[PDB]
Amino acid sequence: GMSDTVLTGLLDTVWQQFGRGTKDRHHPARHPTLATIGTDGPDLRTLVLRAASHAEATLEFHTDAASPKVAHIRRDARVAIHIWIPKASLQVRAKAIAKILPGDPNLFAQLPEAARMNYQGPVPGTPLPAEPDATPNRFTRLICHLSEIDVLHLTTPHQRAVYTAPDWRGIWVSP
Amino acid sequence: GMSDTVLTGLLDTVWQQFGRGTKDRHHPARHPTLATIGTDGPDLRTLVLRAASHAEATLEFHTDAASPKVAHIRRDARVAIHIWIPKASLQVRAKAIAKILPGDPNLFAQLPEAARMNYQGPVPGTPLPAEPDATPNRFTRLICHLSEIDVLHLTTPHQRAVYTAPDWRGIWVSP
Ligand SMILES: Cc1cc2nc3c(=O)[nH]c(=O)nc-3n(C[C@H](O)[C@H](O)[C@H](O)COP(=O)(O)O)c2cc1C
Ligand SMILES: Cc1cc2nc3c(=O)[nH]c(=O)nc-3n(C[C@H](O)[C@H](O)[C@H](O)COP(=O)(O)O)c2cc1C
Repeated sequence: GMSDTVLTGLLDTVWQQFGRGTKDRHHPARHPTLATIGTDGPDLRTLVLRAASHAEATLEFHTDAASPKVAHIRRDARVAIHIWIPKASLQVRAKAIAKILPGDPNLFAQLPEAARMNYQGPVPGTPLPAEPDATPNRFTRLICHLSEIDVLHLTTPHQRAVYTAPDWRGIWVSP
Repeated sequence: GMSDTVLTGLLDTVWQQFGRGTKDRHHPARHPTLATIGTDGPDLRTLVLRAASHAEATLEFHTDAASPKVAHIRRDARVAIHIWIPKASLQVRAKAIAKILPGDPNLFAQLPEAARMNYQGPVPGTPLPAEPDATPNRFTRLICHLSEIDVLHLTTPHQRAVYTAPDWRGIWVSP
C-alpha cells in the first residue's frame, strides 16, 4: 500500500482527473480555484480548465487581460490551484508559476457572441455603469507551470502524498 | 433586475447558502476553500464549515493548532474564502481577517476518537514516519471576520455584486 508504484499511480490518477476537466463540463476539475497574491491579501476565483499536460506539468486557463487576476500575476507570478473531487475522495492542491501568453485568435473567432462580447466590455470588477473596451487582444492564456502537487486521499485511513519538482517522486506525509 | 431589492436579496441568498453549508453535509458550502499567504506564494485548502453568523458576518472552522495554515495566519491574518455552488449558479468570494482561538474543551471531550484524531498525532504535512506531536490544546477555532463579499450570479447574462462591512449595502459591478 505504501510502495513507489502506489505513489506513481496516485500521481497518474491526479493528472487523469485534470484531463477529465478538459473533456467534461460537469466534472469538478472543469472548474478549479486559482489563488493569487492580490492587493491586500490572497485572492481566489473559479476558472475553466482549458488544457492539461502531465508531460509538461502544465494547466491552462483563459482570461481577460484587463482583469485583476492578471495584474496580480504580473506583480507576483506565484499561484495555487485547488480542486475538491468528492466522488473520488480526492483533494488536489497545486503550487505553480503562472505565465501570461496571447490568446489564439482562431479560438477567439470560434467563441459565441456573448463570450466574445464579454471580452470587450467594461473592466471586470468595475462599478457599473462603465465604459467598454473593444480590444479582442484582451483574450489571454494563463499557463500554470506546476511545482508541487499535494494530494489528500480520504480513504480509510486517510493518505496524503506530496510531489515536488524537479524530482516529482512523491513522499507520503501525515494528513 | 438591478434594483436595491435584488441586491439585498442576493446577499441574503449567500447567507442562506452558508446556513445550508453548516447543516447539510452534501451541500457545497459545507466545504469552502480557504486561501492564505504561505511561505512561498498563496496557498489554499478545503475546510469544514462549523458555524456561520450573518449578524456578526463570521464563518467558523476548526483546525489543528500545529497545522501550517495556522502558522500562515500567525504571519498574515488576511485570508479569502471561496465557494462554487453550481445548483444555485453562485460563486462566492469573501475577504476576511482570521482569528485563531482555543477550542471548547467540552466539545473536544464530546467528539468521537476518529474526530479527536484530527487534533492529535503527528504535525500535519510531516513526512512519514512521523513522531506524534505533544503540544497541548491543539483543537483550535479559526474565526473569519468577513469584510467583503463578491458574488457572481451565473444567470443569463451574469450579474455580479460586491458588499462591504459594516453596512453591506452592495454595488453592481461588471462580471
Ligand atoms: C463556473 C465559473 C467559471 C468561470 N470561468 C472563468 C474563466 O475561465 N476565466 C475567467 O477569467 N473567469 C472565469 N470565471 C469568473 C471568475 O471566477 C471571476 O469572477 C473573474 O475572472 C474575475 O476574477 P478577478 O477579479 O480575480 O480577476 C468563472 C466563474 C465561474 C463561477
Ligand atoms: C472534505 C475535506 C474536509 C476537510 N476539513 C478540514 C478541516 O475542517 N480542518 C482542517 O484543518 N483540515 C481539513 N481538511 C484537510 C485540509 O484541507 C488540509 O489537507 C489540512 O488541513 C492542511 O492544510 P495546511 O497544510 O495548509 O494547514 C479537509 C479536507 C477535505 C477535502
